[PDB]
Amino acid sequence: MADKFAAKFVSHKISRTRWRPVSASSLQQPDVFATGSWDNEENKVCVWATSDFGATSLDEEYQGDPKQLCDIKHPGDVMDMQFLDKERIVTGSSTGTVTIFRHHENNQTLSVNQRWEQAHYHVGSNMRAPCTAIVCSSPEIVSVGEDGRINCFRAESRDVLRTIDDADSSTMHGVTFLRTTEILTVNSVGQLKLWDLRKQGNDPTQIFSVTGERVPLHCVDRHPNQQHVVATGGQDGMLCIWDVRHGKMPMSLLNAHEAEMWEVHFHPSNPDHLFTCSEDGSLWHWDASADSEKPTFLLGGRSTFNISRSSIAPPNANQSLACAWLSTDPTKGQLEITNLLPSSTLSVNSLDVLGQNLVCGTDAEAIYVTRRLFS
Amino acid sequence: MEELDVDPAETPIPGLGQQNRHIGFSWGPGDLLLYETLYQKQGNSETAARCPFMYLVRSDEDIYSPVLRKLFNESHSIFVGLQKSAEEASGKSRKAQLVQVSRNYRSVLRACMEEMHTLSESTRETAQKYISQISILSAMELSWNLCEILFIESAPAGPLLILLLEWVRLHVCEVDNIVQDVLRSEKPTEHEKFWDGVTGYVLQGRMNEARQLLAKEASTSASARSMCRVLDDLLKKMPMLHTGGTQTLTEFELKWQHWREECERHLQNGTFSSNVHMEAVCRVLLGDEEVLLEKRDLMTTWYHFLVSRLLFKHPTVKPTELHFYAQSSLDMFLAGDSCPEPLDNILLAAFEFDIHQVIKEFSIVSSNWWFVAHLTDLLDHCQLFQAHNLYFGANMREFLLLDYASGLFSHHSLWQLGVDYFDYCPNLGREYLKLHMERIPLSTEKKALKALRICEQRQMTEQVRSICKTMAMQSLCNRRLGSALSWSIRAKDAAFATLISDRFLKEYCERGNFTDLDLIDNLGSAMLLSDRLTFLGKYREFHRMYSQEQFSEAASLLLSLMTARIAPCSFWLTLLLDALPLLEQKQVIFSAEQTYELMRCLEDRMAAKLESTSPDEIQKQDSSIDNTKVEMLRLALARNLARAIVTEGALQE
Amino acid sequence: MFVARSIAADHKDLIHDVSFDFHGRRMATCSSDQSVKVWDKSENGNWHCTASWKTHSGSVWRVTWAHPEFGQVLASCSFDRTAAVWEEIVGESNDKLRGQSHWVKRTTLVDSRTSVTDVKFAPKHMGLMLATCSADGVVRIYEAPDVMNLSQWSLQHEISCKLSCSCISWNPSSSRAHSPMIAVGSDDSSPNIMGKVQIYEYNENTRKYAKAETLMSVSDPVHDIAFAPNLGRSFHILAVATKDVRIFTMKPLRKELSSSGGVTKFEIHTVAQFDNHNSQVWRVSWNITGTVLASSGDDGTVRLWKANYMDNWKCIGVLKGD
Repeated sequence: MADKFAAKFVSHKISRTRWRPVSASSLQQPDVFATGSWDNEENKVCVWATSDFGATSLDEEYQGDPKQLCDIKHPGDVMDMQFLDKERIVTGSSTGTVTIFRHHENNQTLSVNQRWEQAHYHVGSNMRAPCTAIVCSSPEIVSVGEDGRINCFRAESRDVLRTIDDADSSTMHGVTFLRTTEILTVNSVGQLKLWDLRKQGNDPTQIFSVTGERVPLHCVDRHPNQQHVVATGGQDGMLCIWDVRHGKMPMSLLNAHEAEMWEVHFHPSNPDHLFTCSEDGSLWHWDASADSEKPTFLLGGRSTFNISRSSIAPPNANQSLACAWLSTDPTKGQLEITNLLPSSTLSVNSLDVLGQNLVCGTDAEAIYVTRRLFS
Repeated sequence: MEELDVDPAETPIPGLGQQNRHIGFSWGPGDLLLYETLYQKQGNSETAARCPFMYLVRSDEDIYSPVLRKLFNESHSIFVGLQKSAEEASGKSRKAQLVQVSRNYRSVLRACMEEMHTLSESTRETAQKYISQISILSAMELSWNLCEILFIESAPAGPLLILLLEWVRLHVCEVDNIVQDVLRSEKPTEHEKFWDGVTGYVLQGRMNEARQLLAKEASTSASARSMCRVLDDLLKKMPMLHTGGTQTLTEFELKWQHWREECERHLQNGTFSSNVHMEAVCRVLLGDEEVLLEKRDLMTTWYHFLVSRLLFKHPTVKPTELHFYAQSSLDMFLAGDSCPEPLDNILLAAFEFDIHQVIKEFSIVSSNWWFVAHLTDLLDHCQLFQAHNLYFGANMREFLLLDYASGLFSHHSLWQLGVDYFDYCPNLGREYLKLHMERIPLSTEKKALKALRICEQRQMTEQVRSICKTMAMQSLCNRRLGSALSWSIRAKDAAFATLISDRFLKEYCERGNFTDLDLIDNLGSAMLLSDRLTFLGKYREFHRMYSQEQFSEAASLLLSLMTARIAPCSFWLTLLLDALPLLEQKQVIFSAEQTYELMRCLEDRMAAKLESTSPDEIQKQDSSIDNTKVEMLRLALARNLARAIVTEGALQE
Repeated sequence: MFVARSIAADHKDLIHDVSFDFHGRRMATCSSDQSVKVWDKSENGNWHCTASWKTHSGSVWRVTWAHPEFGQVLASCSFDRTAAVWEEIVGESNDKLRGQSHWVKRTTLVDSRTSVTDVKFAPKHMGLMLATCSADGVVRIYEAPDVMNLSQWSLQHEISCKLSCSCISWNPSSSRAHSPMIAVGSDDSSPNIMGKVQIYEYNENTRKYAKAETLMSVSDPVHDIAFAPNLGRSFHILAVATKDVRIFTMKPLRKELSSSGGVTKFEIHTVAQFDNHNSQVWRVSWNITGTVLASSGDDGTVRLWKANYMDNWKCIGVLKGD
């Protein structure tokens, strides 16, 4: 399984990795990705191509090293990165700046397309605060920061469209779109918060948390086809699954990592698969597809074994399309869990998955790429 | 150590000290800050030129090289792999494993040099810096490979010369370049360097490749063909040692002597007298020192000349004799105005079997402890160091690993590797790790959480407290009170939690609302860290109960916060004002007894205000707003008391 | 090869001191021009003046950073007989006052009767304490009881040295087995005064600093002194800048249980004496590990000193300004 990833040493730590979005009408595989750096004397955003040199040999091991196409200097650490579209990359900075870069494919260059230099700052001191996470729904951009603020931008608007001041009294670590006008945020006090961006107030619509001791939540992702299903990762390395319609508590809590979980992502086109990365140097693939064997109604077979776990579930919810991630049946939810990287990397800070391709970035100053995720 | 009678290497700093200005300096964790100072104001010039430049002198530029960053990460993986494996293998299996570990280090050096070479061709302005780094890495790999042969493989007489021929071949490539150019010619036998290619292959012990070139000459020259056949036969018959033969060194020496007598007989018979180049090759096969020195330019180095001399005069050389031949080869090869280079001293010390002198010379020549730290660690696993503690309580291995790891801690991305090096330092590693962990620049919460995990795994409770206190203070400076409070609670700093709690109460008095509600609501058992944090959390629980319309429970909690004296005296007005909406409700919420307790708390505060007021501050506008608030409170308390007495009296029938 | 870098300090007169912050990303400079300047290191490794202000009514002799746990705090001392404490207010000063305004003078310590020649924050495990030494032959130790209110500083201790004080060094040892210690140097030019370095130890029973030792071999004027950081040594190391560089080891003798209130006696050895400056030595500074000493002198050089594994100290480098 170690033979699935091409490793590229790049001589700087990688904070973020994202695939360039492909057209849904193209049979084209993603061949271009972007990376952000952190904790370097000069931080940068880089664009990379995976090499396709035409191995018409079904039997040669893939040694296609990623090639840097171009780069641009980034003020402070790249705290988060997303593609807004095929040509535009959005970044959150440790300086509190949100920046849109444009990639010019014709000359392989990056340029600043737009910038908000005071997106994040502490009220009263006007001191800059880190922009910790960003999410894109073209042309809309949302950012969150250590100042506990939520900012809404449009890529063509020079001004911030809306700020939610004092949205949190704590650091927000992650943000995702629940819907076109609803976002989820995660914070340093172990809360998942739902926001309606059209609501004129600064209060969240809903607040979710674990029972008992609360640990920081670092990452959040939303199931692509099932908007009510959310995954989060936190400081204790735990994977939490939520139904944001059903209660304020997680539906499942899974031991995923031995240290801080940095990213969680559902597979965009095959959401029976989920991926997580951690400070412990691991990259996990979670497979929930084992229950997709259509119930072939046949035949009977007895046997008993007891193991105790407490769940109080009332016995009347219709068999509507059980999300594999919400299955509570210990006889049916066989999650297959695979570590994708060899043992002993430094921190795996970021992952992204598109089609058959996965990229991740590490504190080992290395990028890992596979193009045969499920082979 | 006698104090080094070596003048300290002067580092000239361009532009510093122009104009009789005094130099100020400040030591950083691995950098020296330098700035110009005017140390003596004799004269009121308000136009004294601002110090326009601050210089940062870095001792280790190599730590910042993107390519050497790969060297440090791959070498760390090899190092940690070696330390974990130290318990598992005995005898011959261990030696083969240590040679494999040595080869893994050399493979990383070679891969870094190949990458630097490809980068140097692409970029003209940085090419010179890559060329100097490639030269240093080549000298490291050269000397490491020699140390692998002499110390780790401990090569005996016989195999030793085979490994030294392979060593020269891996590090001296000029003969192959000459032969490639000769072979690209339309007529290789008419090429000026043709015989240099033949002679160069013979000097390297490459008899088969020399014979392939001679076969071309035998095809072209009908007159030379008889002599080429004799020389081809001499080269073909040359005895070679093989690393798996049943042949004794004595049986080899006898065959080698007989072959040498065959070469000498052909020379004495004048067999080659019509071709000076074939005669020269035959004199090289006899180990003729004059002809070997005439071919200096093909060998380029005294250690290639050494190995050529060993091949043709001393093919059964013992390890104990190598230094004598090395010294003699250096002296003969350098017998003009050329001084030995620092690399020559290193290689001579290696041939002397003086590991301490090899380490010392590399510690002087190298900017970076990488070579000496990893070579010494690998040689310590060979049991070549006696357990002599230096006068400072560490052994030489631990000393070099501590300084190397300290070097890695200076760099913003490599400090994590330095942690694992300190864990394999048994005497001082833990104390060095504590000291360096407290000095890490915490620029981001992500970096602080990584440092905390490392400290928590190693039970470093003081460093965990120090890091959390630093992050709490940084968050406080950034006006993030909730983040500051969370970090103060994690530090278990009750005094700092009190100071942050007083700022939340002050911000509430100024704004009427809390900025970070969700964190205060989730304090749980951490609320008990200080009386002021206890008050803040319970006062927030009151506002939550009030928002949930639980007015009786909220009223009882608010009263308990005043009577328990956990509220700061400055905040008692605000608490009494927050009781006003509950006192004015249509339903009696406060009992007659509870209303008397509230009246007592109001009067206790009015008494305290009369005692704190020295007579001269009665005249600034804040006194009237407070008095109106107190009159409203007295009226609300009297109205609640009158209702409470009527309702309680009506329930006692 | 050490690369010297000139920084245009733009001071109008002689610079007396340079102090780095705990992270080595900022430096403070002080001058005869009565000013302190702060300089920030950019990502490209360049130095930029980020603040410059007049602090004192005379030459500023020393500047020191507090430990970052107490925030961004500077102390300066002067010929005007005062020490001043400054706090950096990190906040959104609206983007028009980037020139001078984020450093606020919190206090001025005025108890000294003559020039305050040196000023040093204590090790963080002792709290927010500031020692000052004056040419009046007194060391004064102040404490800020509240880190949130740096305007208040209480005089905790007064130490009479009976010699003109030129420099001070806290013993940075966090070992609870060692009472807090201060070394004090004297620039007194009198040849009849032997012992121009005095060591004071805090005596818990008396709640006072008591004179533990006097380095009788140091008869020449002392320009600077530095205790080496103690990373697990059972002994202290003290550097002394005078006509030469001196390095002393101080091994605490086990308190015989019979002296129910004595100062710790030390077995003191001179482990190095270096005349290689051929001139007066003005400054001495240890690396963070206490293993390499830097010294500067009238020869216009900075010299680096290190012990080998046999405790033999040697000059390992010489840096010269162009």
